[PDB]
Amino acid sequence: IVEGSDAEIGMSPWQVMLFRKSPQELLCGASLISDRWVLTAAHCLLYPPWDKNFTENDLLVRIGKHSRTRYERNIEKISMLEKIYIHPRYNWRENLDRDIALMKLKKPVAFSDYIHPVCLPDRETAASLLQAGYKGRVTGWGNLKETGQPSVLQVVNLPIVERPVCKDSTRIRITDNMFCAGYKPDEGKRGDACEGDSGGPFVMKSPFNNRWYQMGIVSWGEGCDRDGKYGFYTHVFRLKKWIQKVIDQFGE
Amino acid sequence: SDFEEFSLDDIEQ
Amino acid sequence: ADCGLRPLFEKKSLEDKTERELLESY
Repeated sequence: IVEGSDAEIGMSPWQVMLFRKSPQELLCGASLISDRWVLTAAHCLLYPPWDKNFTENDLLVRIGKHSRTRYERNIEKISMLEKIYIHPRYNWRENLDRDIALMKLKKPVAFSDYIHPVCLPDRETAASLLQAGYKGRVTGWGNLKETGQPSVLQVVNLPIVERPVCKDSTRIRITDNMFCAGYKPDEGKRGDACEGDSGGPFVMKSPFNNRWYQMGIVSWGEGCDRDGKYGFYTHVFRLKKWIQKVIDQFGE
Repeated sequence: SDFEEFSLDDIEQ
Repeated sequence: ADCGLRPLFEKKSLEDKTERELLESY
């Protein structure tokens, strides 16, 4: 996160760290949707142009964390993955269209004050909250600057932006499975996701049932916090059926 | 590295 | 079932330092 703040303890209890066994290294963010399921960006596991192709074995999931680097002794839970699932029409060749993956935990995790699942949006929740101008929240342990590393989980609040402005900011071809977020240069308030934040959650709080819902997944951007540039996120609602599907077919 | 070590006994939950 | 209700904030009726910025955008 660039221009964010230190999260409060237990502020984002669904936040997960994607962790490389060796070398030990933060791969990305992810989120807990149940005691056995984690949701992240497919570009965190599979990215051929860069020979990236992580398997079950290559990673560890860390839940309940505050500090980036410290082993949070009776707070955090470290788990093994049973299986990875990538959306079959995920487009790594051109625009990261359908940038979403599911991670099935080897064993269910126990909720606590620091570990709690976020809600998946319903059509109605989506419809009412996904509006240009409405602000969502991004959290992560990624870079503080485009070009460093925080000590604690950072948070930033950003407004959803109008599709056209989204479209007009890049040479990349935007799809209906994406949304962009950020402040406009004239707005003079800044912030953004940065390196290492990827695969983390973009969440919103319903003013109706006052529950936290994950609307997006931190997907891609051009630099971090650049003027006239925006962050791009996976539209979680549009890919719900695929999510229900794999859980109904293979899990919890 | 950077990262504080944990044991393989800290794993699976 | 209990999703999105935070043990240290929602569950005790405490609010985080910037959540008001969100609700106010709506």
